Amino acid sequence: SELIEQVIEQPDSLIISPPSYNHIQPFVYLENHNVLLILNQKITIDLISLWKKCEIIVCADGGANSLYEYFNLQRSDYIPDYIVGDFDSISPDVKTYYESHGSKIIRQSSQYYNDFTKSIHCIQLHYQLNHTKENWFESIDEVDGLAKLWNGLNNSSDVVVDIDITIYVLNAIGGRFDQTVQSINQLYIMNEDYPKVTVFFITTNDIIFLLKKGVNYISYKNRLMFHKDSPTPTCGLLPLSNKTPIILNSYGLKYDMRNWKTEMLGQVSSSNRISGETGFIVECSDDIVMNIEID
Amino acid sequence: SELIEQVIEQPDSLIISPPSYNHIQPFVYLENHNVLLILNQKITIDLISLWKKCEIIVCADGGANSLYEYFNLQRSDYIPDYIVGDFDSISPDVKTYYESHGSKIIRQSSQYYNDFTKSIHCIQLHYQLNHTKENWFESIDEVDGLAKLWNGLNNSSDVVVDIDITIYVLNAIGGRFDQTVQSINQLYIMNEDYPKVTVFFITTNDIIFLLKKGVNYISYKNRLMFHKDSSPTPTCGLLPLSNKTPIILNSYGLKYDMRNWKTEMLGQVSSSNRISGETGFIVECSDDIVMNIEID
Ligand SMILES: Cc1ncc(C[n+]2csc(CCO)c2C)c(N)n1
Ligand SMILES: Cc1ncc(C[n+]2csc(CCO)c2C)c(N)n1
Ligand SMILES: [Mg+2]
Ligand SMILES: [Mg+2]
Ligand SMILES: [Mg+2]
Ligand SMILES: [Mg+2]
Repeated sequence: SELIEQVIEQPDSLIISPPSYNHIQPFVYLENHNVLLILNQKITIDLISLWKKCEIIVCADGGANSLYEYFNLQRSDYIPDYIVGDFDSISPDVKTYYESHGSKIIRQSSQYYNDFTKSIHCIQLHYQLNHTKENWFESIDEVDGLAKLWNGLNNSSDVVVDIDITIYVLNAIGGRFDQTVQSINQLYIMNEDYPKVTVFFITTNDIIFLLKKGVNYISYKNRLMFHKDSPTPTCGLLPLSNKTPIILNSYGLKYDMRNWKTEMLGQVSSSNRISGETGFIVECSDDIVMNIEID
Repeated sequence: SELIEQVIEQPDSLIISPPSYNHIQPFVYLENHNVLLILNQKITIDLISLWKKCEIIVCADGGANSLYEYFNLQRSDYIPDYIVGDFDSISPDVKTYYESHGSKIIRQSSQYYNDFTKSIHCIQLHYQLNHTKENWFESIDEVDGLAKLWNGLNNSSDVVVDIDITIYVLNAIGGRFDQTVQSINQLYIMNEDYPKVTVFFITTNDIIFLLKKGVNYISYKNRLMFHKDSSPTPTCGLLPLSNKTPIILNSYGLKYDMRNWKTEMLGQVSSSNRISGETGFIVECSDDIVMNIEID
């Protein structure tokens, strides 16, 4: 708390050279094992382009409707590998359609896990058991079998801890606020327990991800890739965990921070902008969420 | 930390008697110095009904476009009292329109406060100086005059700490994520600094407000006022988004009632909960905590 906090107003363009540090490339999809997780909300992004870059696609219940309604390109060319959840939102017509086309249906009635977490368990269990059994999900407990199987396969130590996964999550932010918060909560929890799983929330307004404790280097070919020709893209660093405060040091943002303490009920960097033409750096005393405006 | 955490599954309908405690009535606007603050996003709700119940209406920059574009039955009958911000989003056409109709224009170029906080300062200063001077905002510092004039006077001098205000904020949630978080951050900050100011974020999906440390009693005529007759009961969540953690919760009237239940980010968080109380419910918390309730 001794070091003086600083906020440096930088020029609109700067060249930041690469800094062990955490390297983040949020916009590769706009050019590891890629996964597309589709939650329940209208799909506005270029679904097709994202789909083509993913190994598996999972729909979280109502998310299947969102996928279905997007084509009304041939709908039959994009069948989700898995459809997971309590199914209190997916419509029979949509359910029938995809089931007849081969989607692996996994019903989980548990009222203690949401469609997002259930879908996440499905994804993790997939990369652990699918190469062994195509129907690994069959006959499992219909209440919370995924949850039990996941955090239970670790007791037998049959879990491959080494596998880099990138999960692109659609429709998880922006809707009901408690769902947005649970999604962020899971983002933090998942990094704590599964640091090799990288999650990107792609929304209508921005891309949201997690900066890891320590140095983070975020790169991209150029800002034009995600910001059509404001002259510069906006961003924010959001201290939403139970670890507070967070000490930030950035290099490449319009309002660069040095030994700047951030915390909810304190100062929070919002409406910041990106000056780095090819990348920027953010060092943090603990994991922290970052959002970057897209288009 | 010793008491056992409990989650009690309750029937879909329960009768909760009132509890000394914080009484919250989030839906009276569907059923007091009311203020309507409009940020920049398309207006989906029944604007006119809310406007009618508000004493003052403020547009945060682009929020003026949102108000203007809403009438695309007479736009001229709804002129905002103030239009505040750096004005990078408001369009000249809209700006000229309301200007000519008497809206009080308060430009603040400061790049260290957003349109929301600037609008909040304007609202607080209004209830302090407006009754004494109609054009109190004139000639103030155009960079951060509102910010300096407020807290710079919020010190035992002219301020009148006794003033109950209810601010209804539109378009503050659901847009760019950093704006959503800054809004929630301010929600927390405002309560500790200005406890008599009650804020309600009205979004396309729910109403969001703050539960105060201690006992909270949320009441309404019936769940029908905010939940049209797939799901029989309205959804809700208790979100621990402050730097005070963990929060111990004790609820009476939710579908999944909590007892001695510790909530925190990176821990367990109550989401997709539901309201069983027919006329209200109780939530006791060890510290302020955010609550959202589905509106449909
Ligand atoms: C670390 C840091 N983050 C953001 C801002 C300023 N930012 C916050 S509000 C606003 C104006 C919005 O109309 C801007 C540009 C800063 N100064 N320092
Ligand atoms: C305190 C508390 N809050 C929420 C839930 C359960 N809730 C969380 S996920 C889910 C199912 C969503 O499809 C439900 C109902 C609980 N059990 N206890
Ligand atoms: Mg569901
Ligand atoms: Mg579920
Ligand atoms: Mg503005
Ligand atoms: Mg501003």
